[PDB]
Amino acid sequence: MDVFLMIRRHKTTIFTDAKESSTVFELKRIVEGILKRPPDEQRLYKDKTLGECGFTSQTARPQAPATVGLAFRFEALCIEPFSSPP
Amino acid sequence: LYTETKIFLENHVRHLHKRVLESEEQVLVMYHRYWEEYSKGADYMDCLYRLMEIGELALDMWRKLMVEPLQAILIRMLLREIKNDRGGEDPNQKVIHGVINSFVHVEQYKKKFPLKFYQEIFESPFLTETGEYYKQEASNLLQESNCSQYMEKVLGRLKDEEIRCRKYLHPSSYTKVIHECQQRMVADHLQFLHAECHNIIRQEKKNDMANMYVLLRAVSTGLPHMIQELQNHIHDEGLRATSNLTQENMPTLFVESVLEVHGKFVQLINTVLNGDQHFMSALDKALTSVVNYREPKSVCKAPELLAKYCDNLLKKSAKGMTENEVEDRLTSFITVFKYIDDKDVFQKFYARMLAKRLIHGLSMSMDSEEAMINKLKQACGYEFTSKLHRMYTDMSVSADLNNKFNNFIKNQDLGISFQIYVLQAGAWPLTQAPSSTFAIPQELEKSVQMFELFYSQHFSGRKLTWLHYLCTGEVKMNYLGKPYVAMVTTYQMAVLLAFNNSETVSYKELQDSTQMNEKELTKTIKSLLDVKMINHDSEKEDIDAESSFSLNMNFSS
Amino acid sequence: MSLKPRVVDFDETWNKLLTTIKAVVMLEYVERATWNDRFSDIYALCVAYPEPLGERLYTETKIFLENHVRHLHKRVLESEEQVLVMYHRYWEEYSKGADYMDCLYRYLNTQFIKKNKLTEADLQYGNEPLMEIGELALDMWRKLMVEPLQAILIRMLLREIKNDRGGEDPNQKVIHGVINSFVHVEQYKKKFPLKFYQEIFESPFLTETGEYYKQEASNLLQESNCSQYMEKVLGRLKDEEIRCRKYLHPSSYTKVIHECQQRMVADHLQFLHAECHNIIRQEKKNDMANMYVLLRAVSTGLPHMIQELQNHIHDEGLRATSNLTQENMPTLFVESVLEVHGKFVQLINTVLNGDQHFMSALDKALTSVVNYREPKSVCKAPELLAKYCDNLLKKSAKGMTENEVEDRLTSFITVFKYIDDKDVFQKFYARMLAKRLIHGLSMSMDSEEAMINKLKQACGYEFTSKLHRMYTDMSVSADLNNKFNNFIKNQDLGISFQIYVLQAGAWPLTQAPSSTFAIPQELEKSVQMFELFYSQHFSGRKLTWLHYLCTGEVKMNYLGKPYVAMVTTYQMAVLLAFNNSETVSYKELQDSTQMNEKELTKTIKSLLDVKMINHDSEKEDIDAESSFSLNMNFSS
Amino acid sequence: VKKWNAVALWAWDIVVDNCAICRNHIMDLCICTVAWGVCNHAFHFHCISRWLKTRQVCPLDNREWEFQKY
Amino acid sequence: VKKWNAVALWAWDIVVDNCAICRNHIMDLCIECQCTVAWGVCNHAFHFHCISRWLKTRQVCPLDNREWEFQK
Amino acid sequence: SIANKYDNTCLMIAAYKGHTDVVRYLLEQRADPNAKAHCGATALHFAAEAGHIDIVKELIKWRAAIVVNGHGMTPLKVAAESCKADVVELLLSHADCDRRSRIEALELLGASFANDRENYDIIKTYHYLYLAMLERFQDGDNILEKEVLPPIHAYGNRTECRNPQELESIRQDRDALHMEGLIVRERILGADNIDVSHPIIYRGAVYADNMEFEQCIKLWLHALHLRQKGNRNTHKDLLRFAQVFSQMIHLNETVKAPDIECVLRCSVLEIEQSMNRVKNISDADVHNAMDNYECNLYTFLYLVCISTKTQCSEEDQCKINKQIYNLIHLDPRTREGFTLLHLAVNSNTPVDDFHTNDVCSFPNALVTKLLLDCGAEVNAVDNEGNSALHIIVQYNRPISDFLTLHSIIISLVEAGAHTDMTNKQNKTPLDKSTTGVSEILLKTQMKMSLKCLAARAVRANDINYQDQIPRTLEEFVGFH
Amino acid sequence: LFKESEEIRTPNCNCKYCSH
Amino acid sequence: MYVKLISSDGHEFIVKREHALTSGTIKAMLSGPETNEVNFREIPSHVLSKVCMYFTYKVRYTNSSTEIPEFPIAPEIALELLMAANFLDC
Ligand SMILES: [Zn+2]
Ligand SMILES: [Zn+2]
Ligand SMILES: [Zn+2]
Ligand SMILES: [Zn+2]
Ligand SMILES: [Zn+2]
Ligand SMILES: [Zn+2]
Ligand SMILES: [Zn+2]
Repeated sequence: MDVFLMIRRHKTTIFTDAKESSTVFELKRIVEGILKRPPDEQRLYKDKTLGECGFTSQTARPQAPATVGLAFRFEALCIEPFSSPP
Repeated sequence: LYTETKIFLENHVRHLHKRVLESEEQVLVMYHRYWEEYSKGADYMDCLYRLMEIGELALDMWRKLMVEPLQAILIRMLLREIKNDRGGEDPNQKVIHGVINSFVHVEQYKKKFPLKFYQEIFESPFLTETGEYYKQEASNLLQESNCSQYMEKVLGRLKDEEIRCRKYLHPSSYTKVIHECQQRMVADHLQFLHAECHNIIRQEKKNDMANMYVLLRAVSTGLPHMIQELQNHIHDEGLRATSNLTQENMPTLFVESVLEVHGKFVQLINTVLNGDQHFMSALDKALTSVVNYREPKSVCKAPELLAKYCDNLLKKSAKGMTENEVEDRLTSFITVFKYIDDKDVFQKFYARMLAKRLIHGLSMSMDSEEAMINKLKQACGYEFTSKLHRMYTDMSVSADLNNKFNNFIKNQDLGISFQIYVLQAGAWPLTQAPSSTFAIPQELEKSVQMFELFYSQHFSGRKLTWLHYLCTGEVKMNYLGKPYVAMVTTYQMAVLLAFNNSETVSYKELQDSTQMNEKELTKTIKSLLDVKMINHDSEKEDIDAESSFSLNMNFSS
Repeated sequence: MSLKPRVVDFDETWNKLLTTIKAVVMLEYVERATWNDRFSDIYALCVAYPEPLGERLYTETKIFLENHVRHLHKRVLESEEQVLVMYHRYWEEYSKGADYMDCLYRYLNTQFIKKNKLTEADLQYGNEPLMEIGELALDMWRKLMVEPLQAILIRMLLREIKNDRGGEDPNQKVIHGVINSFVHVEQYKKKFPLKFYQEIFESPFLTETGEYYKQEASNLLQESNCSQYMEKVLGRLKDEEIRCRKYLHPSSYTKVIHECQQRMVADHLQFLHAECHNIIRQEKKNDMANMYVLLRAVSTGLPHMIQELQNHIHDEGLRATSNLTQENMPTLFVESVLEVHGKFVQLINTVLNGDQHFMSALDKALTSVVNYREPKSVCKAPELLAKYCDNLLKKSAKGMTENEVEDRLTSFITVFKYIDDKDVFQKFYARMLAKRLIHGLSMSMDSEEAMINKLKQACGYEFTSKLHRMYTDMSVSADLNNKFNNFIKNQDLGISFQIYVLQAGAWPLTQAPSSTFAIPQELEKSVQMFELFYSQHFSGRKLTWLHYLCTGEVKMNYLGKPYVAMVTTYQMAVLLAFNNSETVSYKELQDSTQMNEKELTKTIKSLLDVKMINHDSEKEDIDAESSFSLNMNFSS
Repeated sequence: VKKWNAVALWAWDIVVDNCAICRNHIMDLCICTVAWGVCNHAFHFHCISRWLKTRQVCPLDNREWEFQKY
Repeated sequence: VKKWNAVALWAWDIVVDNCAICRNHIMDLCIECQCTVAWGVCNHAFHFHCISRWLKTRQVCPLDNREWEFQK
Repeated sequence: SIANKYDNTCLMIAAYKGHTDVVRYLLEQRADPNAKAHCGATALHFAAEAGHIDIVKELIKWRAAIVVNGHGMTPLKVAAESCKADVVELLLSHADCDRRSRIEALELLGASFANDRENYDIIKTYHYLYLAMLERFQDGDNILEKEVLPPIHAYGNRTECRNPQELESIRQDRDALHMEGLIVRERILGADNIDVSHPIIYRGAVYADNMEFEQCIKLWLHALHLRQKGNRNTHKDLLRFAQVFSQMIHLNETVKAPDIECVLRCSVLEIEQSMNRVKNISDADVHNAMDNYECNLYTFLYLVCISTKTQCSEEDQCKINKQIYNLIHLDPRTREGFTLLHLAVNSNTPVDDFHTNDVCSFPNALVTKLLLDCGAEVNAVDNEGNSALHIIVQYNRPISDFLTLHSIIISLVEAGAHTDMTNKQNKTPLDKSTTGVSEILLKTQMKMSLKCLAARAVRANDINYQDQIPRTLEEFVGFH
Repeated sequence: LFKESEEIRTPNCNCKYCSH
Repeated sequence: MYVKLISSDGHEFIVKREHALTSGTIKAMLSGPETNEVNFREIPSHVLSKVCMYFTYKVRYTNSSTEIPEFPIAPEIALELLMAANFLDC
């Protein structure tokens, strides 16, 4: 019912929260608002409702947000993984 | 010669009438100028000609052949100029006033109808059109404005048309103009601000009442409405001041509650309302109802607390407030004392409470007590405090009688100082008349003998009463290791007599000393047991003649 | 990272910090990357792994700040006529410098400075101690710049203010800033934050305040008139209360205004009480407003002014009632005293703001007016208030409407409160209620009830216990008289008696004679009729039957035309013995009258006054022998 | 013949009977016209005079005795 | 025996001799008993039996001329 | 003659009881009755103390000698102090005597009966003081004046009488005969290391019975000093000293002056210091002194109990607060931990002698508050590893004194109590607390940080802390 | 009702003033 | 109304203003002499991930009656489990 959302595109990473009832189109709009891009150049891509994708408040947590995934152009994903722990 | 002069006057009037009709839209100025010429010539020539006077006939001719024929035109001119002046346009004031004075002068000689022609030619249509203009203007203002600005503009206009009338109008018609404008302005809208007033009075905004009251006083029919409305308002506030008071400190706050409300509300009437009496009377009615209602469930508690309230000043109190400030609160207390519902209810309270004052010497100063007595007298007559005065004289005399007893002592032992108080039952209300008989102890047995000789030589046809139960005295118990002083009653002291000789005493003996019934003496010994000076030899609560009691050798007091 | 580095030579890394902090505390443009690197380096130092390095930093920064302050002071001093102007700018810079410096490094402020400190306990109970950076950087601006220039700056600032008593003001904000800096220097202290500002600024200011206005007041008073001086003073206090709002800390207005008061007015007060006599006497209005406002600051001002005002009323009270119209003793009196109390009420609310004290003065003022007047012996004043209440309630042609009389009784109460001995008033009022209503009604029943209603609430609730039932007593009169008529139905000259049922000890008629005139002769049927009806309805109570002094109308039948004239029980019965015989001997009446001769012949003498009989014996005194004859010519 | 007015003073029967100081008829009998004062106490006039010449104070409340009206 | 103060009332007896109801001394018993004594809030004193008799005959005070009452 | 450690020989203790039959054999056995004790007493001196005329008969038969002991008192004055007039009569009848001690003894003999606890006699007070005074004025040539002593607030500014006229005029006032006697004893026995405390306690106790609390306090105040000159423990005198205030303060007679309490506490300041200094003197022997030391510690609380109830201007507390911090900085160390803050909050069981009442209550709210108002160390830890909040949660009857239990926690979270602390075996404040309602208030006052319990994860792993952490942070590992 | 200190004399040190 | 955190590893996390204003030292840098700029040069990226998560935790689950869920800390912590708040005053 509430899922914390993680934006991974190359270096950048963006944090916030949204409701499952929201649609992909609204999240597209939020991304455009925060990054100043047109919707066509935006392409949302996980690895009417955010729950129609397979997400739940049980998997996603304020402290343990379920790993999600996104990308940007129509170039494929290029995500640098975090550093290895010592 | 007079008739021939009239003929030539007709001739010149005809000439001037032709000259006037020749004038195109210039009729007013030239006619006025020829009017002054005519008037001055008439003055000269009537001074020459000093059946009726030539001057009056000349004035009548002047009026008949110009004023009457040209009356429609001149009236239209006047109404147009008046409408212009209402619109801010400035006409020739000199011409207008001069023509008005011409109307005044033409019919001035005739004792009958001095301005009636003057009124009918101009005043009636003028008033009609002016009333119509105020009707239209007031409708326009009410359509697109609120009450306050409308009233302020009405006042400003009232002054402006007053100025204009003083510029032109005769002194007689100011009242008529004011009446007609008043009828036009308010006669149709004085019933809307009567409901709004309830919010205005609730708003408690100082300027709001003042802005409304300036003209609400002028209108008559509305005046009763606010008076009740204001009376209801303060009555609503008064009951609000009743609720927040607590029961524990009720006597002190009750005085403060009315004072805190009375003080702040009176100045409101003086400032905004010019301190009219009618509003003050309404306050008293509601406040009396506030006083009439009693927050404590006990009836007449407000008079009941009042005696205790006054007793605080009356009783010797640690940290005494300034006697000057005391006089101030006492004079303030008089203001409340009017609102009392029943004085005799308070009088009963005051008398009973006053009893303890000379019992225990609660009053710090005897003169302060006297001040109230004089203050009360000025309020409600002599008979209201007849006993309250004879009683005071009774105690002051006792000082000399004790000295006369001291003189009698010179005229003359228990070894113990004996004190005497002499009173009067009619002055001093003690309904408790003891029916039982008490045997006097040995020590007072001496005191009785000398008093009779003392009393006989000084007083005749008299009698004195001995109430022993009310007598109180402190007694120090000697046999205690640490001496202790405790106040005990005389009836106890009679019972206390048999404890010194024998520690354990049966109940039967003490009745012989008291010579009064054991059932009431049972409460006496029971009262002694609770003090625990003696410890009962029987654990039972009930006390009979058989039961004995053991003296407590180690009792501490 | 962020671990312990093995070695860091502060002798090497200190130079970057010394390069950047000097720039920072002078408000030049700094660079962000250097800004973060400086935090990095400070954390790196604050924990040096071989030996923690805490105090060297402290010492170096102290010395650096001290040198900077002195270097500023040297340029500050050698500048004439601009010393405070430049002081302003330098202070305004260094202030913000201090806060930015504190906000730069905090880790030292909170992990090595705090843990070794001195509590306020030992401070109260008691080597220079350790202390936080910001307040050190601020405090060092005391022991170097303020003390050596203290005298110069105080003198210059006082010169500026002294010139500012003139209309123009050289400058508005600079002096405000230099004054306000004194307070803010001592931001952190345990107690008495204002002690410095009070110690080094207040005293010269207050002492200089007095003399300027002392001299100005002298100059004004020596060549000014009382009203002129009174007007002049009010402006200057407002001027100074405006002035203090600029150049001072707000919490010192009170002492300044207070000193102005005690040096402007209170020391010239001997002059103000000198003219307080006249200004009241000419009844002038304007000076009241000024005189009242000015005194209340000093305590002793009011008492003399009140006592003077009161003595003015006492004259106007009596002179308004010097002489009275004999025709209108009740009317003229109440009308005069009523208005004087009216007019002086408006004055108090108009000008003196309705002080509670003044309204007390009026009450004692009039109690010397109404409660007594010197002539006409004593007690003449309180009695006549009845007569005004009598005729106002007597049947008056063109009688005032019920509304206006009602208000008339409401206005009557105000005069009532002043009369002292109300006891005599009751006795005079009761006698009236007797003779009014029995002889002839005067006003409607409700109106007569209205007066009783006010008195009941007015004073002494239930000393009007007497007379209260009287209104009810006549009310029930005819009502039961109907019940008497019912018995009359079951069982004469058309005569019915009033019921006279009313309490003893009230309604005072008294006048009990011994003779009692015996009984009427013409008829006795009347008496028994009452008793029979009365006995069954009333039992266990007495019978009074005061048959004398009982009014009754008579229809005499000796003339052709009977006439209506008042006749009393004693008199009319004597007339009845005259019906049969024109000439009657004296002794015959005494057999019938059974009453004292003086009053018998006094009633007969009453006959002679009306000339209704002719005495046969010439001498006016009548004995038993003397006879008398009927008056045939008499008509009524 | 047109109208009479009959007046008197009505009260209880046994509350007041005679003079308190001297139990005699209220008129011309004492062990005497009715006397009145400020305190308004009535006793036999001979008794009034004798008491006054013994004690000028009121017999009931020891107040001043002035002959008010009767 | 350390200290004693005397309080005394001064009055007379010649003023009142008998009950207004029982026609016998108020202190003494009522005519029926020769008892009990009652008091009203107007401080009028009569025998309780006298008061009860008068009240059952009439609910009027002998002196105050109102509804007779009991203070205690 | 072989004696004990205190040099009391066999025949020294024979005459102590008074059985002359044994002593009669001993002296006839050529035994010396003049052997000196540890102070220096002799059988005659014991006979002077004992006052048995029977034993002295054998002593005079065997020519016993006069010896002054270490206290500096003659046996002739000992009989005067022993209140044995008959033995005085015999020794005044003795062939060899010195008149110097006779006057000195008789003046003290007169002061002996006046100040006597049980055998007090005012007749012997005047009779023997007058006889001694006449011995001074027995000769006009030599005029002996009883030297006056400096006026004292304890003595009420009285000087020693010098003439019979003064003595004759003061026969009327019993206390004046009482009051003069103390000066005689003080003047004479001041040089001697001999106490005069017993008379002053008798005077105060009677004054305690006579409501003369003003005099008894001042009289004992000098008696406090009298104990000090003799280097004698005042704690027993202090033990009764506190109990005196314990009654009348409860009775609310007068609580006017706390500045005197400053003098009282300043007096016990060095006493506790000396008590602490005594602890420094001996280590094993102070085992029982610990309780007396604890008693002095208890008096502190009871003094605070009085200090809490009494109120005055802040300057008096400023005088009071100064020496408090001295106690604070001085070691409050107690066995099994339990410093004063520990002992102030817990059930303060060692209370008695009217202190087991409302004056000294176990929950004591304000006293714990005022201890923090003094500024003691909040985070002190017992050897058990217990904290300040480790004890307050361990409180029975939470409903009783509910406001007090709430009130203490209000201040304790302030001034730096570490919210959750574990020492030795794991003891979270939740764990130590056993009452749910109390734990609720603990939950209300929590404040969430990061490391304050995040570090606790490392104990679950327990990697090497040392040489991997800054210097100051190493304790946060230790705390958790 | 008011108690008194014991002041028990030590048998070994028989002198009153010297107490332990 | 947005702030950016940069690390030594090149990554750039962005969150809202208040979540950053939780700490003290962060406001210290932001108070020093449009999108603002902050640079931590001496820290890896793992700890910044965790610190952002804690910001979310504190802002959400403050002072709520419902039981607060636990935080799944990792095994390999060592230094940050102390220094995290000893340098970022958190
Ligand atoms: Zn007679
Ligand atoms: Zn009589
Ligand atoms: Zn009388
Ligand atoms: Zn009776
Ligand atoms: Zn009876
Ligand atoms: Zn009655
Ligand atoms: Zn922690």
